[PDB]
Amino acid sequence: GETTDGVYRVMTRRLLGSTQVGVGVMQEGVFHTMWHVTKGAALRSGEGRLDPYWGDVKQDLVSYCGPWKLDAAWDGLSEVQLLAVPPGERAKNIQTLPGIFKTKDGDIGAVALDYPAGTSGSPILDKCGRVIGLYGNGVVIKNGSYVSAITQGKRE
Amino acid sequence: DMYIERAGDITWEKDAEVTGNSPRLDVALDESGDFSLVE
Ligand SMILES: CN(C)Cc1nc(CNc2cc(Cl)cc(C(=O)NC(C)(C)CO)c2)cs1
Repeated sequence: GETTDGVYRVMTRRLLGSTQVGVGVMQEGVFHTMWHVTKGAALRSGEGRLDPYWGDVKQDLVSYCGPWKLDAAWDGLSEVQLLAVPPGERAKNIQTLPGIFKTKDGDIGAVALDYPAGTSGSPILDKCGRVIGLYGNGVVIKNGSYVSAITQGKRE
Repeated sequence: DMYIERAGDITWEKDAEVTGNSPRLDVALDESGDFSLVE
């Protein structure tokens, strides 16, 4: 299978034609996506198979082939880029200054950008190109617009 | 049955389209991973 670092589309044939159900990040031989994209199912890369290794429905994260690798963090100050990968459209960077999810357990960065649900799993980058989390789990606000957490896993 | 296709490199791109606001929101997180607005 293709183990090259980078951003990937997650596709299903189970519906009409080929449908993009989301996006993930290949890094250090591990595929990283959101749980709601795959529901923990196996994946194909060519005629290689990726099996789930870790996941958590509450964090809404899942790693394939190995443990979660992405440990970079929003610094709470600087702008970031959503590397958006929309269905049937080219990878596009969209630069933004994150907002905040205030929770009983702590503050999380949030990015306010509207894309189809199939863009779930698109990585969020710091100025050094490091993935500080994945886009696609969040809320709809008093306007009808989407706001996503910067969702990051833990490394061990 | 689900498959992956490469879409690109993970790079910061000088002079990308700069957009979006920065809302400060009060949210709850349930056991099922659903965020919701508190007020
Ligand atoms: C609650 N978690 C645990 C499971 C689920 N989370 C989702 C969220 N999907 C999603 C992702 C993204 Cl990146 C955008 C949208 C979205 O609706 N965006 C517009 C512009 C408002 C409409 O296209 C929806 C699905 S199930």
